[PDB]
Amino acid sequence: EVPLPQLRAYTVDASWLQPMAPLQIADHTWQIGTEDLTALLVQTPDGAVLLDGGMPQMASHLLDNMKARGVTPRDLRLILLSHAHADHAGPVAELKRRTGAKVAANAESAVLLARGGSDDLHFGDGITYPPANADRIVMDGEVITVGGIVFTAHFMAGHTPGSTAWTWTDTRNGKPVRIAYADSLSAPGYQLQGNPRYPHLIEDYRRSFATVRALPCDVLLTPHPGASNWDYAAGARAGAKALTCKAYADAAEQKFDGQLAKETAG
Amino acid sequence: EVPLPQLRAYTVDASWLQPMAPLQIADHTWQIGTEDLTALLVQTPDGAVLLDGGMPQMASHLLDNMKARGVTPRDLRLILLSHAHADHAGPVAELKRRTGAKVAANAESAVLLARGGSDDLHFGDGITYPPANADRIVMDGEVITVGGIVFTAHFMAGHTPGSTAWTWTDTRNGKPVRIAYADSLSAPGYQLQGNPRYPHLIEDYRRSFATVRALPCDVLLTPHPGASNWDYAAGARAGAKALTCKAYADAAEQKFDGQLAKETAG
Amino acid sequence: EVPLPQLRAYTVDASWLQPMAPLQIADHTWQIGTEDLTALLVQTPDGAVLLDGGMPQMASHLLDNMKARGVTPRDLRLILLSHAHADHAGPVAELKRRTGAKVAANAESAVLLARGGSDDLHFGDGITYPPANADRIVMDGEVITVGGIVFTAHFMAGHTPGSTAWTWTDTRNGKPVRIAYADSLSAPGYQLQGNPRYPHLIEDYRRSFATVRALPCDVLLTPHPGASNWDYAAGARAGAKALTCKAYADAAEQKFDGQLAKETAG
Amino acid sequence: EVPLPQLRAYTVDASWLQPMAPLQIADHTWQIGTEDLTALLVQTPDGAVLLDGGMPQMASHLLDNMKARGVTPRDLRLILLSHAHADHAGPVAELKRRTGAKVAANAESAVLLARGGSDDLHFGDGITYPPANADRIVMDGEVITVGGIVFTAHFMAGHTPGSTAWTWTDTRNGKPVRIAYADSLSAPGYQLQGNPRYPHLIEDYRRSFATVRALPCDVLLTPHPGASNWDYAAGARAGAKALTCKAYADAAEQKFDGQLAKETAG
Ligand SMILES: CO[C@@](NC(=O)CSCC#N)(C(=O)O)[C@@H]1N=C(C(=O)O)[C@@H](CSc2nnnn2C)CS1
Ligand SMILES: CO[C@@](NC(=O)CSCC#N)(C(=O)O)[C@@H]1N=C(C(=O)O)[C@@H](CSc2nnnn2C)CS1
Ligand SMILES: CO[C@@](NC(=O)CSCC#N)(C(=O)O)[C@@H]1N=C(C(=O)O)[C@@H](CSc2nnnn2C)CS1
Ligand SMILES: CO[C@@](NC(=O)CSCC#N)(C(=O)O)[C@@H]1N=C(C(=O)O)[C@@H](CSc2nnnn2C)CS1
Ligand SMILES: [Zn+2]
Ligand SMILES: [Zn+2]
Ligand SMILES: [Zn+2]
Ligand SMILES: [Zn+2]
Ligand SMILES: [Zn+2]
Ligand SMILES: [Zn+2]
Ligand SMILES: [Zn+2]
Ligand SMILES: [Zn+2]
Repeated sequence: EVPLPQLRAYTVDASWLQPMAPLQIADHTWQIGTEDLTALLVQTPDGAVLLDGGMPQMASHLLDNMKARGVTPRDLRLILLSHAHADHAGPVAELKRRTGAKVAANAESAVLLARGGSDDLHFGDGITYPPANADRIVMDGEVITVGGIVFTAHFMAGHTPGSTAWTWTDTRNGKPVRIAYADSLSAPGYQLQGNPRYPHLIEDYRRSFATVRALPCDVLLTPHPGASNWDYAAGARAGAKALTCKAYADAAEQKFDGQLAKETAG
Repeated sequence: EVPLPQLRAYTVDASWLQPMAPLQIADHTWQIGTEDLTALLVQTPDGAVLLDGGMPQMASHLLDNMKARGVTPRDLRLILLSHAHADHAGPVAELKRRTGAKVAANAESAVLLARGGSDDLHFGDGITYPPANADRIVMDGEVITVGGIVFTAHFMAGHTPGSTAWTWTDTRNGKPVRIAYADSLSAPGYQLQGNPRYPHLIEDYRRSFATVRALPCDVLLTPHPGASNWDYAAGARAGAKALTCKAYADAAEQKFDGQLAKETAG
Repeated sequence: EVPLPQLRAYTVDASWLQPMAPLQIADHTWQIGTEDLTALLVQTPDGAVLLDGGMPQMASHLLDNMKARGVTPRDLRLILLSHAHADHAGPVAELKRRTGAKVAANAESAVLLARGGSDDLHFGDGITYPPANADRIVMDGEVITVGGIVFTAHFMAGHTPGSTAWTWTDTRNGKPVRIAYADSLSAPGYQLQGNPRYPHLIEDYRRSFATVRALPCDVLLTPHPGASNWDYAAGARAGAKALTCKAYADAAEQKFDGQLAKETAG
Repeated sequence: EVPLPQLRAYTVDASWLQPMAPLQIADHTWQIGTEDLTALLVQTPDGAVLLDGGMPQMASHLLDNMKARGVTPRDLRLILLSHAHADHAGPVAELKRRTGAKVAANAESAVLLARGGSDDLHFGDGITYPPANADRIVMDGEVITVGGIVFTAHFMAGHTPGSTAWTWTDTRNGKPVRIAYADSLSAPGYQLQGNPRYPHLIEDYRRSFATVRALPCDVLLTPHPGASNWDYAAGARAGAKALTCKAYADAAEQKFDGQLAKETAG
């Protein structure tokens, strides 16, 4: 008669998978992912930090761009994550196997990473990826220092329970630049009200808008560059139109309020 | 010359290890631990729930008291935890091996349980116990239902990041009784201010006092019975002097404020 | 220019995904999977055992067939595995979430199951599935007893390092029937000689042929029924043409020797 | 009346905990543990390898001896283990937190390490230590290369299921030296015959004696130095009386046969 359906692969827009050469953000900070997925390399005298890796199939491209920057596999020391979905943490397990890198994450992100994104609060098993273990668990406001660059975790639960903004200070043209890598604030197809798997979802999103609003934020970057109006294909103008953290938070909250109203009507 | 020190066992007051027979709290709820450590058995037509197990060496005693109540190993379905320290989650791994029980916990408690209490934010490796895996991760406010008894999680971070109050409604003399099993609110020898492993420790404790204050709470129980003025050795009067949740929260906050002042002076 | 390739789903022949009603093998043993993937239910007075679950998307079908047999989710006590590939262990994580079941497996199978089949010795990350944790680790020759049916593990490394045959005695028409659920002995596209990830692959396969040859084996079943000449769609004749364990082992060894010769020539 | 017993710490002979300065074994290989527990440092131009760490409380001493050798925490790349008992893998979790090191182990050792030595086949929970995760799973005969030194795994199951000998070639006075770090072959207080948790224990020990007998073995070292007649406190003569691998295997087999006979009589 009728067989069960075949497994469906997690397929994405081509631009999410379009390799790009490294794009400099500040003196030690580079976008080394694809056109439409952020993966940030921070290079220090004492090794390199990667914030996000994009999709699972991006591991070799990331290692190629690291080599182009002078970062060998042994030199990658630390992987940080915005959140542990397949399109941002996808290649972490493979990167750990192929480099010296260790993962630092909060408890929520660590348990989602360790089950490869399975049993997602909203997506079920529809978006899984190879599982990986965290080497260090971080708390809200905790700092990690690599080669003198100080990364601070700012929890901003909502998109996932473990969603995190990472902030650090780099330099540009001599001057300090406070960089904020703020996580997604979207709720794509989520049940927002009365969700039994996430009862305080709305309150957490509201607190997260306030957290993002208040980040030290000379330059905002986001896991999906379009969310902060970056255009990685635009070269010297890639960041010209970027939002402030305040504008990103306001836009996300306005969208969220509309979704709440639509959910009530639906 | 001088050898490194021997490992030091986690030793406790004798009363913490003094077995007691089951003590009834409500129609389906029993204290089945020791004189000075709580372990709550909730018996339903569809299996039993255990909230905490005490110290690691209490597993066989717990199974004996379950058998006395008519609960076989296959009948124990669910283990819930206040927090994942050795004196409350100690026997969980062994209980999982010897019973049908699965563990539900929040992400913070799950990651501490999975490392057996090692790398504790405050105690280091001084209080370790056999590690166990959680089978279900719960979110704040999430409910779990067993045989018609509904358990609600209320996160109250502080004593550990994953500290949780569990509430449920049982009956007594016909009438509903709202039971609150509130976690510890102590901070024993903790560095409270400017703690790099727990930067928002103080704000979390303050929020947790407010959470405990507001619990549905006809009867308060705590992992250390003395914290809520229970005397499990006092028979029919065991709960006569028990605090309200409001009084427990107020007392813990007053103690906390004194500790803050002492830390500033020290 | 050219984006990285999209993730490719693990797609299989339709017959592997074709639901079937329960097919009785012996008094307490039933095939409850699909036409072309084995999933064995063994029903005892003290709960049920599942050996394999097939593909990830088979969980609900398995639970439906269990209900048809009188097995509720709380009644499923134990999941055993032939090997931890996606087409045999696929739905284990979901089954653990939805039932009382605990998993027993050897160390090799447990570590592959815990990474969801990622970093496979031969397939890489091409065939991943939701990860699950084992509750009990078994050694070679160890027995597990459920409701009086005794399951014995016989390690038969090769197809995976953790490949296992499970044997038990059921009854039929009054008489004992020694059932052997022998794992796959295939090496599909494997590098057999000088494989750096599996240096003793050939010796392990040779020992495994001998193990299978010697199993107590009135009735042979295999994870892919065609490997032992079962036809689950053939009703009362489903097992009529089934191989002996000796014939299955001999056929697998002859195929293996041919593959070795082809590899040398290639 | 009578409380349950206090937890008992894993206490050991003082010499096991007696720090020693680094003792050179070959051009790049050093004993950096204690008088009576081996911990081998292998220094390469591309980072350092540690084989075993001894007891849990030895982590800081090991890091001190590494610094004395010119090995900083970032320079430690790889930890290998003989077997995952507390007196040999004790400090691995802490070393991973404090260094760049990743752990490679076989599946059996990895699952025992991940439960901190709890639920030991023979010792139960009597000898637990902080759990750690393996970063790479190795198969029998697999090689790992660091800075041009090639380490080969030789499984020798018995003392634990995952017991491993590691062999590598260093140099001395110009000439190659084949070093064999063979695991324990003891069975202290073990039930050898008919052990339900280890049914093939005897056959595995017999095979392991043969494996050890056949190792490439110009210099034998063992986790307990006394087992191979090393005296780490004897300076230039520390290794003068060391056994061959053949003599170590023969002595262990003779002791094993005596224990079997005593078990039959007991
Ligand atoms: C798991 O990944 C996501 N789901 C999918 O891929 C397919 S299912 C939902 C849909 N539809 C998710 O988490 O929902 C992506 N990640 C999001 C994020 O915010 O991280 C959103 C990005 S919206 C955006 N903002 N700027 N550009 N784009 C494209 C949705 S897409
Ligand atoms: C890991 O266990 C604890 N530490 C120790 O055992 C020894 S070290 C700290 C000291 N000293 C811990 O967590 O600090 C205990 N658990 C506490 C709790 O609140 O859970 C406190 C209970 S104070 C109390 N209230 N009523 N009765 N008692 C005795 C301290 S004792
Ligand atoms: C991960 O799953 C397997 N690979 C794939 O699905 C696609 S890639 C290899 C190819 N091609 C695998 O392990 O190789 C399957 N499982 C096998 C087994 O023996 O378990 C073999 C079964 S051959 C057979 N014997 N009777 N019927 N069939 C169909 C191959 S198919
Ligand atoms: C977990 O650790 C062991 N047990 C204990 O510590 C206390 S209980 C058993 C007793 N008694 C174990 O595994 O049994 C040690 N490790 C052994 C090994 O072979 O690894 C043996 C070493 S005998 C030796 N050979 N040369 N010197 N020594 C002292 C026994 S001692
Ligand atoms: Zn996402
Ligand atoms: Zn996304
Ligand atoms: Zn505590
Ligand atoms: Zn306590
Ligand atoms: Zn397979
Ligand atoms: Zn298969
Ligand atoms: Zn040992
Ligand atoms: Zn030892």
